[PDB]
Amino acid sequence: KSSQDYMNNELTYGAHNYDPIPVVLKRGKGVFVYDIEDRRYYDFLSAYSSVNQGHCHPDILNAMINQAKKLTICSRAFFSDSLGVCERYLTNLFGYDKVLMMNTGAEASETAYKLCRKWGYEVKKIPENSAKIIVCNNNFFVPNFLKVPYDDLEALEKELQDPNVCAFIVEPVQGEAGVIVPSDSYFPGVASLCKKYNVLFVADEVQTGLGRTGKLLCTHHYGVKPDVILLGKALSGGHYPISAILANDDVMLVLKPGEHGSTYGGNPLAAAICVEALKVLINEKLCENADKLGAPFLQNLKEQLKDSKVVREVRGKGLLCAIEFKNDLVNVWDICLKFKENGLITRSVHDKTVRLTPPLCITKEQLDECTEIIVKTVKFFDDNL
Amino acid sequence: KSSQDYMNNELTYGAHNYDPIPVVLKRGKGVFVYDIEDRRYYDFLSAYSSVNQGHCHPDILNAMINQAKKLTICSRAFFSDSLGVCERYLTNLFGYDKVLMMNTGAEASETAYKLCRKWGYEVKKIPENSAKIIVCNNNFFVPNFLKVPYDDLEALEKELQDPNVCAFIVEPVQGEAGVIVPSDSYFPGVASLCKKYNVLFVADEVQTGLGRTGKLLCTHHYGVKPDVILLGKALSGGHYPISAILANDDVMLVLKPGEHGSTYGGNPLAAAICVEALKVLINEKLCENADKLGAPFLQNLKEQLKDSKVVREVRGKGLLCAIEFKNDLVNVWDICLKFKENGLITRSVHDKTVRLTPPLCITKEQLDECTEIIVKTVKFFDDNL
Repeated sequence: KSSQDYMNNELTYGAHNYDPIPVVLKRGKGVFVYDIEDRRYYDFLSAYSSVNQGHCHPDILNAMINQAKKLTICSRAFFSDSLGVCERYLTNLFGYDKVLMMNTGAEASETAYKLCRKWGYEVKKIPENSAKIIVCNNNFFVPNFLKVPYDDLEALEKELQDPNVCAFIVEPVQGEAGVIVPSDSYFPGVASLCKKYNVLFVADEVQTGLGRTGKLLCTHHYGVKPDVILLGKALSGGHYPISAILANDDVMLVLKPGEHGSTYGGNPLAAAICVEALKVLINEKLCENADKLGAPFLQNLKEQLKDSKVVREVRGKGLLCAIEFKNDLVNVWDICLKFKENGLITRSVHDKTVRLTPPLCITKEQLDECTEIIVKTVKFFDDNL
Repeated sequence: KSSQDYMNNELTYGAHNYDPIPVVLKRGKGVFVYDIEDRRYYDFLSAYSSVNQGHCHPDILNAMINQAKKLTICSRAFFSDSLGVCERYLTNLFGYDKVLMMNTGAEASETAYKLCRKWGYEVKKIPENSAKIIVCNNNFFVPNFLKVPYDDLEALEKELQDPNVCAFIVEPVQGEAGVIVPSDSYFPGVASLCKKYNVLFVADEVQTGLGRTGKLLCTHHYGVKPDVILLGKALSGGHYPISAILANDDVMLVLKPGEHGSTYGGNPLAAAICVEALKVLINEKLCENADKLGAPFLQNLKEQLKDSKVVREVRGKGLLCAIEFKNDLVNVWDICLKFKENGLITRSVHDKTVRLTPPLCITKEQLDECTEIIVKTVKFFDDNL
């Protein structure tokens, strides 16, 4: 069959709740994916950083098969051997007392909200049912969520005044908003306003962490250490849904042994995959590679596109990059379709921004080729407006 | 490294949000698990029906390795080949137009709420922001839910009167409430009251389906066909978090292509695992085995415990079984600890009920042994009051 047989098939038997680019993948390896007709593309989404280590990494697969032969799941009604090995590994690596393993990024957010509010009541003695969490505006009305603009220390402290605030949950760079990088001063001041007003400084590193911006934690760029870290995506090198919350004893122990719905969270298979996925990231110096290739690539891109009419701005840090377009001049869906035609696949957030986030095992020669591709694709829309 | 060592390690590095029975598993295979000290136990939880096919089923592992070598994840920004194969397979199997793949049971519930309400507004023309969902009381306050007692057709129709009701979401047997089986009349009448008042009849089969009670869908016992089915757990034979919603075009097409958050949902690896996990269930006649061994086991158990002072009731259907205890006479945690000591592991829900749900590949000789174990365990407590 053809790519078109697959797409019609999904249209008949699957819900229509997603709107994918019309490409049908059957294989991935490192920085490349391959469609039904055996065309090859650079993957510039990386499944939103799940494959920082590259597609189908053999070491991760190996750790997977090994654990899967032994035991894939017992519930949280019992202990497994693998979970605690993972927990010890992660806490030591990142320097936190404790970790809580879950499946999805959404689970990690929701559990973080609960953790923050419960620390609010137990430790900060906030009045009942009124613990407030501060989040940023465009990225991360809804009750007891106070919204402030990103990268605005003034508006933040203004909200920290409220004694009922238990936490500020924030991304080191805003992903969904279109890759918004903060001013260098911001986070050093976030750490201060938070330490000052006795507020949990929670860093959402589900996308930004694990090498994406050059470091294990993007916050390490700003030389701050958050009270609470959220991790996900690359935790598994894409082989399994895994997420985690890291925190010290004073916050984590606020959670009590309770009766929770059944889960895959903390299962033995995920635990083994997670350790190996981070070992691969580290042993292969993938954070370093992204830290080296990143800024050059971004600057070189900013240079070659400086005269483009349709480009509004090139943004990024490490290999977390994006191009924002003037959506009054071009349709961004069409830009993505053109990238695809040109051998590079990615997707647009909102109406304006295209994500540029390749697996971190990419070589400089490959990034040069991808630069050609990006320039040629933008050129097309410039030549034809 | 002793079990004790594993448990202390988890206590130091992991959150204390769960309260497991003190057994540390390192291996599972079919109906058995094995701890650090190589003791063997019958698994009578089955990770809440995730391992209906038994632990570490080699066919499922095989389908997993095969797909994992090719591609584990691209996001929903693109198409994969594997997803549509899975969707076609499931819709045909269960007889619904469409399916929507997700990761967790909780995701399936939340998505079901949105699906129901959106059908409420689009099709049933319910006024905005006021679509109401009927759930049952002990098992499944909050905005836009209406709670009725389980197995009560009167209280149900009373609530169906409200024109703003879009759906009734209900379990074929109540799990969390302690395995509550409905009167044979109930579901045939649920199907009627629902068809009559123009209300979505949504069956939550996340625990009850896929052979657990003898059939692919427990509702098949009552000869009704729900408008919407929720599936999970055994969908993957415990190798991966997978859940699904099945529904026909008139309901499913209510969800439109959108900018949804990054997901593992519908990833190629889950899709391949899911098809094979159901193939194994069906090729091995696991539904049939549970349908055969189930009632005998339950009746024989009801008989051998008829004179017990601590036992309140034996309940079940197929291999979805439970013993409720008089919590005024015994501590149910201690009962579980004693089961463990006796070679069978399980857990208690609430203060009263112990879950009895072995993998469905269990043999009659095995169930006879387990019967001895359950009787001897209950004997221990009886001999002491």
